[PDB]
Amino acid sequence: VKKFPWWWPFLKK
Repeated sequence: VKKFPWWWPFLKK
């Protein structure tokens, strides 16, 4: 489910 800005999709590793 979407719950990111654009740069956060990053902050998951």
